Amino acid sequence: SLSESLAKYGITGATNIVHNPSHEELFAAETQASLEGFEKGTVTEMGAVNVMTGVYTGRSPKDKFIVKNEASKEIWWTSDEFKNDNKPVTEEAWAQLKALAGKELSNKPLYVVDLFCGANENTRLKIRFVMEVAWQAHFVTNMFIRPTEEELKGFEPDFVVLNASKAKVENFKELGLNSETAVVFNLAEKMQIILNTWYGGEMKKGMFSMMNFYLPLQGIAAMHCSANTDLEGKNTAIFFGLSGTGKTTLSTDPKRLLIGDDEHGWDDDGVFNFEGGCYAKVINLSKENEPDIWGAIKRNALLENVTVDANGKVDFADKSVTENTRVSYPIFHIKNIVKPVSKAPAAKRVIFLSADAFGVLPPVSILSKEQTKYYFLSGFTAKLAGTERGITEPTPTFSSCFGAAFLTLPPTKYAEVLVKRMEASGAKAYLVNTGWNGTGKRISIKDTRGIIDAILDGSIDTANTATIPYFNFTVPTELKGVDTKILDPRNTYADASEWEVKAKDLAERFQKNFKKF
Ligand SMILES: Nc1ncnc2c1ncn2[C@@H]1O[C@H](COP(=O)(O)OP(=O)(O)OP(=O)(O)O)[C@@H](O)[C@H]1O
Ligand SMILES: [Mg+2]
Ligand SMILES: [Mn+2]
Repeated sequence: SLSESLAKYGITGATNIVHNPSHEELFAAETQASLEGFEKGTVTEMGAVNVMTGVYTGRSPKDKFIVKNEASKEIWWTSDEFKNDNKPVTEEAWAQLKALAGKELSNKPLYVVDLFCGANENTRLKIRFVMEVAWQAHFVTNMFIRPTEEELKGFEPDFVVLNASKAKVENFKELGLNSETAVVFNLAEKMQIILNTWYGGEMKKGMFSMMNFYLPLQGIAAMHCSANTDLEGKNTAIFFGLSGTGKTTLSTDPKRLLIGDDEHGWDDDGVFNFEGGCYAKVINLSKENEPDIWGAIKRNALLENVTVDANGKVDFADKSVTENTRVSYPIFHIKNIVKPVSKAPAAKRVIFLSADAFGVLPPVSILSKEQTKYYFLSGFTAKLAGTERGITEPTPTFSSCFGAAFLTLPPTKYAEVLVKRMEASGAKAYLVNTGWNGTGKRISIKDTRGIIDAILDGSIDTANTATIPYFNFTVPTELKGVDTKILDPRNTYADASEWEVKAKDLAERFQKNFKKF
């Protein structure tokens, strides 16, 4: 049965098959002393197992490709006019890549995990993961929605994901690839192959990209955002933001119930999470500053690339190798969460998080209808903390919809459905700088949380306002529980002219960039 299914994926001769392993079975497997290299798992003092993934400490967008065929006719392909990560490959290259992954996973012990991507049955995807490494199976078990034993019976996948990280593409040049690493998608065969990259995120972001294709085509918005509700479970709020800009951090609120922190859909019913866990950043983590994440880090959680010594002591501050240290864990490792299903009513507040490394954007701007669409499409922010391989220092960028690297349809399609939903729920939008200002340092988290509070409780709705030049941003002149001085981007500069010259330049950059739409 299962072996016959694997055969169709090109995998044969399996010596043992573990189907949806439990957490305890995963722990024992991960802690076996004979595990070599990137497969080795170390038990930390936190009680959770930690693994290292070498140089693959972030996504590999340059190695992401989509097979060009009838099934991917609607893919938002890359072009000189509008460059993106959707690079095309041929069926001929695919057969060879697939065969490569198949051979790698053949004749050996394998893990097969059947999961759900999407909290709603009417739009979810059934994913079957196949891998030879125990912690990899643990990673998907934490990040995806876990089906009951009944639902596993007769489980028929909609998408197959073959993780063949141990294999590499040496002849990538002749196959039209970019390097020995490869993350390819075939919508005809509905399969994802992972070759030569051990980064955990490749296992969740691939299907996220697929959900970003099917959902919008059904009028359902697919969003790179975190989302929570009040303690009553109403007044849903969503936080859009590029990798490492604040979604997880700011959605973490004691006065809120967490829906999800990274991937969400917005249908007729409301906002729902695609995942069953959180893949949080842990750099500089401390029990005092991040109680929840810290408490979530225990057995069954999986630390990734954190510094651990002999005694199993962890140094969450070491970023020498990477500042994109992570940890995945079932969402139920967090106390304040929406249940029994990660879904809630339509959002009332939509927040666009932007890490402006230019120090031009004010801490918070109250956006108009036109501005809401405009800044959502522009997605101005910055690639940071090694979320993508190669990016070390803050790099200004225009990532459409604050998640361009995961967009499989034109950004306008995402904006279209988002506005549609916002209009129906009467949601208001805001642009929040989680980046830098005149001080050359990032805006204080204390003030940012204070701004988030004013947005969620309506305080900002009646706050005194002023207009910021060039962008014509409407900003509050003051807010309770917020440092007044920072509200105006100009106040942290010795000479206002410094900000002006930068604001003027940034403004036209927007103008030129928006032309590609
Ligand atoms: N004002 C601020 N607001 C939010 N985060 C801030 C701020 N200043 C600094 N930070 C830091 O920026 C980082 C944001 O990380 P977070 O995990 O929230 O990113 P994310 O949007 O969830 O990324 P991903 O989608 O990659 O998971 C944290 O390390 C946080 O401490
Ligand atoms: Mg996050
Ligand atoms: Mn993300």
